[PDB]
Amino acid sequence: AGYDRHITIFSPEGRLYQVEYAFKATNQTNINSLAVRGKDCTVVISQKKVPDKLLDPTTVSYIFCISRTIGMVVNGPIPDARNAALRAKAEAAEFRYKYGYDMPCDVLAKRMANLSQIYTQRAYMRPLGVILTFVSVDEELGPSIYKTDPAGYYVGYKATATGPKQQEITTNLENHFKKSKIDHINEESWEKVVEFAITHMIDALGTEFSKNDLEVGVATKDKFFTLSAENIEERLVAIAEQD
Amino acid sequence: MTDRYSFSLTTFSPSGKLGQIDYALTAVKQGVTSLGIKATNGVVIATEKKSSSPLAMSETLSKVSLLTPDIGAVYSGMGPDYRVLVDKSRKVAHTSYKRIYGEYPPTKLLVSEVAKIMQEATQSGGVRPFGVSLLIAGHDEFNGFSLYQVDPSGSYFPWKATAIGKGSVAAKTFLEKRWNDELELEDAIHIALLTLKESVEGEFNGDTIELAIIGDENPDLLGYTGIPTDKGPRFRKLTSQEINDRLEAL
Amino acid sequence: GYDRALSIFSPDGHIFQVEYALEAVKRGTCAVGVKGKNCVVLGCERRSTLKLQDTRITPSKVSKIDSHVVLSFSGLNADSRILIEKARVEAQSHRLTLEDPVTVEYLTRYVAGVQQRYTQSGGVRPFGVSTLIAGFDPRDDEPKLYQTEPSGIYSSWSAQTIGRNSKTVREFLEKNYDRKEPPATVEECVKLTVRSLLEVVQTGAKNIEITVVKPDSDIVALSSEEINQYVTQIEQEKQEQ
Amino acid sequence: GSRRYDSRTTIFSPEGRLYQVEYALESISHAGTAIGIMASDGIVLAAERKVTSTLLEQDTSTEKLYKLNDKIAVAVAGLTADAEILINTARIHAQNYLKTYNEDIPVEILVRRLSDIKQGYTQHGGLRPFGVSFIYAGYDDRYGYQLYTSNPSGNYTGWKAISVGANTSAAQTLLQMDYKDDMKVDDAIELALKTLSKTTDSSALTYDRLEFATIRKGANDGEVYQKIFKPQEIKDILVKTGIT
Amino acid sequence: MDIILGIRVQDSVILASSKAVTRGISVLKDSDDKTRQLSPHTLMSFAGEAGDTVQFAEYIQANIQLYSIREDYELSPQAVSSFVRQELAKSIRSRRPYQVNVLIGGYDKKKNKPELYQIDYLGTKVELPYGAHGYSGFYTFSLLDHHYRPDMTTEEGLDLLKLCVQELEKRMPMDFKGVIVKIVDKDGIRQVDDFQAQ
Amino acid sequence: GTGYDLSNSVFSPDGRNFQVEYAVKAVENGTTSIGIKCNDGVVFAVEKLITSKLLVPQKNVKIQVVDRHIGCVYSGLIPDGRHLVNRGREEAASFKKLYKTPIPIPAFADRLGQYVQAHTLYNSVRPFGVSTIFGGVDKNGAHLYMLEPSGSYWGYKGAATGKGRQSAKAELEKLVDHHPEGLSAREAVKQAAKIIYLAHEDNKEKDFELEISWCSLSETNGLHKFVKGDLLQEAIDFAQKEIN
Amino acid sequence: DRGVSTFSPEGRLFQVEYSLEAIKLGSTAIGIATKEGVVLGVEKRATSPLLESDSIEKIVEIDRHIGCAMSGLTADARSMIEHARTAAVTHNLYYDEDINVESLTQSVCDLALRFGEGASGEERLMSRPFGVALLIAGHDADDGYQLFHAEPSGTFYRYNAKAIGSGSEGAQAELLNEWHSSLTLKEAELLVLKILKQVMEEKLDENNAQLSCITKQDGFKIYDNEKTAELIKELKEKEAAE
Amino acid sequence: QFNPYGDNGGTILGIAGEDFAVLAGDTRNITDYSINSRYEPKVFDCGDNIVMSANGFAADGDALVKRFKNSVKWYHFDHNDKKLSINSAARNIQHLLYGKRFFPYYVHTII
Amino acid sequence: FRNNYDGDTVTFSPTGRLFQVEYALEAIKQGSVTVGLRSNTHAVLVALKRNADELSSYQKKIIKCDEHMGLSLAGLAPDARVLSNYLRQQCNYSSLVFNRKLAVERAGHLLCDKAQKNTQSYGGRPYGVGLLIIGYDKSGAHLLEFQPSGNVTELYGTAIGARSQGAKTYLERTLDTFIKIDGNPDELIKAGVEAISQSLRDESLTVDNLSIAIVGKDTPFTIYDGEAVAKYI
Repeated sequence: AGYDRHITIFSPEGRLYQVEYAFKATNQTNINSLAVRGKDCTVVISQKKVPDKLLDPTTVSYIFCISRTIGMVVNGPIPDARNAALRAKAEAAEFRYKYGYDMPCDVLAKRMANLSQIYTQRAYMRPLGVILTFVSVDEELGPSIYKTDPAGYYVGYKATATGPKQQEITTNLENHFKKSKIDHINEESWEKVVEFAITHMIDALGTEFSKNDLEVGVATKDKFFTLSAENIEERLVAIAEQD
Repeated sequence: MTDRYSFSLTTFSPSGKLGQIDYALTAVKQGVTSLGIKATNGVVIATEKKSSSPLAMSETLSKVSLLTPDIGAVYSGMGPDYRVLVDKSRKVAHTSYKRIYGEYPPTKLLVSEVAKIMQEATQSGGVRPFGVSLLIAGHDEFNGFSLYQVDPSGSYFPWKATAIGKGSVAAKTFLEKRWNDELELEDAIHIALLTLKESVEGEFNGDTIELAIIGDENPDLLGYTGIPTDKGPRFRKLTSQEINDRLEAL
Repeated sequence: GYDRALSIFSPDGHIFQVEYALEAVKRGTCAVGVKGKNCVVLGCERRSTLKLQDTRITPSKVSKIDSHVVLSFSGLNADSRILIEKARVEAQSHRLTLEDPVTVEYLTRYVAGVQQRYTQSGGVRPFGVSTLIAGFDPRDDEPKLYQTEPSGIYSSWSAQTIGRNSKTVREFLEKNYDRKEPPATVEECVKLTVRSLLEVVQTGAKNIEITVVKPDSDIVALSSEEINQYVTQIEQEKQEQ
Repeated sequence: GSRRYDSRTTIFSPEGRLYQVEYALESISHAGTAIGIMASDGIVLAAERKVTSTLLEQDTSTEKLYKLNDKIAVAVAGLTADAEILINTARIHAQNYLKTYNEDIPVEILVRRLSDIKQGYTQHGGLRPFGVSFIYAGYDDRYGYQLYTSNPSGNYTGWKAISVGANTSAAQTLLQMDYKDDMKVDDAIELALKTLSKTTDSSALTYDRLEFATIRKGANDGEVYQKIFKPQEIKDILVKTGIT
Repeated sequence: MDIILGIRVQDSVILASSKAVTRGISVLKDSDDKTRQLSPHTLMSFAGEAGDTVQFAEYIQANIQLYSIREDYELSPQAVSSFVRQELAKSIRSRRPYQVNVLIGGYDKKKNKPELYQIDYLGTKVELPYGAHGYSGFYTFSLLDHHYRPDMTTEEGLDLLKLCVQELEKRMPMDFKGVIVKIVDKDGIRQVDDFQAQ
Repeated sequence: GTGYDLSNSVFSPDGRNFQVEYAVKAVENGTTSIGIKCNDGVVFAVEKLITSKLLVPQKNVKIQVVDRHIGCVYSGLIPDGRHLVNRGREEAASFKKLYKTPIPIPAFADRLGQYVQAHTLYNSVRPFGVSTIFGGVDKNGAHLYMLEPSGSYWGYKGAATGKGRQSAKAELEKLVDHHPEGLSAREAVKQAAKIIYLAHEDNKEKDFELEISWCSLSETNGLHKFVKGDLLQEAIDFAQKEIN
Repeated sequence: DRGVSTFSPEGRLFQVEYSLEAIKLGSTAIGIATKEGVVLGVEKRATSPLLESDSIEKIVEIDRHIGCAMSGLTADARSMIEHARTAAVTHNLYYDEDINVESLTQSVCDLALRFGEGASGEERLMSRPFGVALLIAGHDADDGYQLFHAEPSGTFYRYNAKAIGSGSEGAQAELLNEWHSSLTLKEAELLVLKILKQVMEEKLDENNAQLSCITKQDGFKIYDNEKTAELIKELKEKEAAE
Repeated sequence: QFNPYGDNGGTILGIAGEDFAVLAGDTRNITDYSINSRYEPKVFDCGDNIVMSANGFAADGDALVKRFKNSVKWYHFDHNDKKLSINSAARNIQHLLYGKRFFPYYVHTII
Repeated sequence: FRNNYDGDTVTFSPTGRLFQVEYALEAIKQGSVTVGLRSNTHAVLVALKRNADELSSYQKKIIKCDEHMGLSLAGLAPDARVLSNYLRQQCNYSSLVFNRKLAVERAGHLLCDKAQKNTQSYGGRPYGVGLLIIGYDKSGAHLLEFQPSGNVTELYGTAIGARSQGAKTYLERTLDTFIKIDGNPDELIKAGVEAISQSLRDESLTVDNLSIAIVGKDTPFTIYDGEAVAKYI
């Protein structure tokens, strides 16, 4: 009777607590992230917090390279994040082999979302405590952002934010778009779109960042890559010379 | 590993109730309203696109899906469940029919196949029922136009018009008033938009609404020409613009 | 897939599922079997919870396994079928491989085995059934009567009964059946049977069915009248005193 | 492990009962009433459509009467979805018999298989039983017109007249009151409608809430014929038998 | 091959089957009954591959007896032959197919008519007034085609048959050691124990 | 409610997985073991408690090798540790068989990670009761890693787990600061023997036995090897000295 | 509930322990070994006068030189005896010799713990342990006359005399005194008969009790009613003799 | 095509005395017209006073002897180091051989 | 508490314990004492055999796995048969495939890994038996102690079972002495018998209750029972 809270079956209210608690787990890392679309690029920013001195900072990341074109940032525990990453990478490699063309960001999101939907219905699979944000510059849809959650839900966004302070980040962005009247950052270069991202991340969170406080990924026509502490610093120095 | 959940997760309670199915239904009542109206020359299914974030792009998510070129579906309840159900539906229409007979299945039969898939999730080992109810509308040369409703139990029934989800009770009542056996498709679309209005709180426009119809054949939407007997799909999803133009004569 | 151990031991050394299976038997209609000096008779009662049935088609209680052996039972009807089918199949298979019909004891040992197996196998519950198997071994005239239960245990009886109120009718039989001199007549044997059933049937001309088995595959089920006649000659025995 | 959430749908109660079957039946007892009456020259199947609306399309609806064969049909009481799974396997079974022997499947043979399927979900597999009860009305050249019934338990029996679903107790009593062996199909048809009419939880017994079927031997032929009445045919008969 | 003959007269079916059993250089038996009773009013004769022959017949027998016990009824001759065809047709595409040919003679107690069915190892089934498997027909069909009449008596039948068996003893190369004859009618199956000089 | 800690793959209302957390307890209760990443390789060391004079000295080796270039050491349930190494050996063998090149250390880390994470997805399995420090030298230098029962793992400069894990972390952190330019293999061996002696204070009751292994490009040729004989006794002295 | 292969805090397997309980309720069974052969006796225990007492088989032949007696849920013992007979026969086929009594026993015991719902070690398919014990008696050229007690636990012991079933504890205590290495077969016969009589609720006759033995010369034989009756009589006389 | 069989020549002899027995064999192993070895033992002591030799195709012959010796080993484990009688060994060897009835050990074995 | 975490082995307690395994471990303490010790030339096993009645026999405690390896048990007799049989196969496999005697240390690893499999997967149960393995291989004489938890250890000597702590102290005490009993098996055995007697209480070791096994340099693993062990009582 009360075990409707331990496995993925309905509660009398028509709810799935385990899915809810999975969502809870996504914040374990206490890290926020956001993504935005440029005129022809897509950027994802995520906080990076490496407090232990014994850690090799370079081996710490929640941004993944799924394919030459798809990049994925994860909000949730690293072990589940890595399980998801590996799967998506496999799903992408396979898709190319079978259908003859690179798997589109939205399709990979759907496929991953469906996989999640299953853990929601089958009782022996637990959901993954993660929220996956996929980004790229689709050869058909252009800059793309698609995120999926432990519920098996997913959708595309103009821009998006995820983490403990998701709301603060979101409304900041909402505002900016209500203003600009367009569904993207009208910028030709990605360096500028990245700067826009870091800037609004700062405004919304009311925090300043050093080069080791962030993690950045950029998706362009036929290539997704991540920035280095230095690539970042350069970007940080730039916004500083505007304030 | 190895799924050891070989037993039923939905069983009979002493009162004769099948809990999980009941709960599933509950989950459906919580869902956003969606409806269907059958006219003499067409059917219409519609629902509200309850964007879950102003940053989301409502179009990237469709609640009204084409199953075959003459069958459409809409739901109320759990989106993810409905999504996989739509893929299974589109596939079963092929594997269990088009691949045997060389023609798409007739509405009642596809609906029946979908229903079976759900029924199984009600008795098979280690799973929970689907938390959704569907409204499938289609047309086939021998049965004409039809509209069906499929529940988490696997039950289904034919309707002239109906609604499910949040405001089903109210909406169903408004339909019983305005419906008759002499409606033309445009009328059903009109009644459709009117009915949906009551259920919608905030913005009501071609961007917050999703509506499709099963009507005439769309040769212009076929993609090729040269085969007389192939005239085009009867299923057509209205555009944001098409919706708004209508909202003006609302 | 499903292999949960449904029949297991409890502290006191019991296997409740098998015991509860026996409970199902107690609730079933009564069945009795008495062997004569050259025949065996089986009788079963007919419930009355509802009456408007079609006796022509409604499955009867005494089933033929082979032309010389029959099986009646008390307990769940759905369950009995599975046992009857398996028994009938094993019967033909035995003829096919050994070139000789099964002995009554063998057909019994087989049915009993199937039941026992369902008490120590995963994912299955025991048959809520007890059976009476009777007939004549091939080319033999010594009547055979055996009984089996959910546990899988079995043995032979001069006369026996199972089902509701079996306690009663057994008592009757224990003080109405002499091994020294068993019913030397099919008639006097079918009489003792109907007499024993009447102790519990509470006047049931149509509530009582009988089947007589004679040596060499001679099995026939009596009709209401034939039976109703026995009932009559019996109620007079009472009044005439 | 998983044992923790295993309901154990196939076990005996201390009284030797099968919980799920019992409960399944309890479920069936709330389903629209279904009646089957067997006359000397035919059989009648009548069922009450549970839950209806002005909008519910009736010409296209068939929630209780399904044709299995050309000579067998069933009336359902319980989960429609569960029913269909069983219905379909039955239809296959009839065709396999025909493909093997070149003879239509005898009515009991089909009923025993379907019942056996049910019996199974009762003894193994850890699955829930089918929440369905069937009234089989069919005809064969060995027992002529037959009327059967099977429930979640996997047991089946033959009847002259019977009902399944809601208010069976009341319906049974009424049939056991006016049924006579010499009855003619039309007499049975009339008795059937009367019984429902008196056991309905509804206000009046209208056609839109009914499904009807008859397996008679159209004298002008020499062969038997199944007929599932259409909305208008039910509407007509309703007026004639005096229920208007 | 062996002689498997069948002829359906007015009120019965007659089955004649050679008695010889040869294994290479030696004739092992001269009293072999190439028959199996599937039910009180249904008899099946057979010929073909060494092991398969009986293995198939007995397998069919077992199954028809099981159907009888279970339904407490005797399947029509037509139904039995259909079952038998289905089985051979399966064997034809199996790993190791039964190489058997059969004649099924039965009396339909419901139709009250005798019936003869011919079925080969491929599952080719046909109903006939008279028939035979192997080469037997090559010498006998001309005789039957000529003298056969639908209303013949069981006695006339056995005569036209004796006539056929003589042609076989005259023109056929092998010594089949005579035939064993059997009649299936409204009363069942019986063996004409005196055909060695009838 | 409660009981969110009896089944392995269950999320508690606050998003945790207690079974994994309880696994960690078994780890913390284990012997202390560490890893130091030097400028061209890695060093591994572990505490071996002398439960009694009866244990043959130097005989119950704890550190294991994977392939020829990887070293593994763990704290917690030893058998669970061996099990994990066996999988690692299979994992590395499979990889080499197809790609020819011996498995890169980072790739190896994820193989173990994915495997250990797998034992937190079902209730039919128990999570691993060990934390594992492992690493080696490959095409891109040295790599040191530590894997948690949760499946989590990261790259480290220095790593410690077990009973005396705090002392170790303290001492390791010091090294990091006092050597911003790197530590040598030879030096990490000494520094490792010291940290173990220091961390042995949180278990100062039972006498212990030190065990060290290393994988240095210049000292071992990139192949994992056990520090024995003189270089060993030498580090034992450097430690025995600085502990007084 | 709780796994069928779980350990108690005392280090015992629950299902096995409970198994042993059902056995205590079983009909008495006794075995005595003597350099002249081994005797096996059992308590029929008919649950009614209408039950033909000789259709009660609680002493069966494994092989010509091996027999056994059972106590507990006797239906459970059917497959155990099948395995046992097949083992004895198979060994002969593969080695052209008789199976040693101990090996036969070890073989039966090996099925004992083959139960569970998915126990890691092979494919133990059997939902519960057996609810019956056995006294395996036989003779072989290696260790001559032998008596074995095999339990659902999977273990077995060799005894000179052993009693299992409802009357055991008392009967065993008795045996402890009555038995001596110089017993004769006949002596053993009476002793078994006597102890059965003492623990049996029923007045021991040749219909609710059965005797049998196994000797090198004639192997395993089950005494027919007449033969036992006389031994019973012969016993009453010797007893009332003092 | 691939032929799984070969011939290594050799010849063996077994003679039984009243209270003794002998098993002999040349020690030459060959392949066609070439000598593989002038000394390659072919007769083996398998314990329990049993000598054996599987002559013909050496790969098969070695396989068999090895398999039999192992059978003796387990016979001791299972039956308390009980001596395996020659007759029993013979029956056991029969099963070893017939076990590969449809892809035999191409050897003529004598014990 | 414990009640909620000891239903199987796939469950950790709040403190990181595995009760089902701990319970299994108990079965050993409840078993009959057995001792093991070795010098540089030999490895010895001494065991106290237990009986049921005085009409029954004494349970064998020592099993031979190969000509150079064997063990003694304490706990579930069946499990010891299962494990010793698996150890026999491994010894056998090493010989057939590699013509190599299985190293005692290696056997120890295999046992460990096998035991561990029944402590992490649903359905299985830990083995409820302790084992003392002795063997002479390429690196001399060895003694291993096997625990159902999977922990296998190499020692100079040890003991398991009831009152075992007695002998273990005696050995831990005599160590420097017996470890040097090379080239004299009879002594090593007397040293083993003296150790095991430090765990007696109920009775004194008799001829049909004492079980001794030995293996060494030029000594195939051999067992002594009855009169065979008379010269040591």
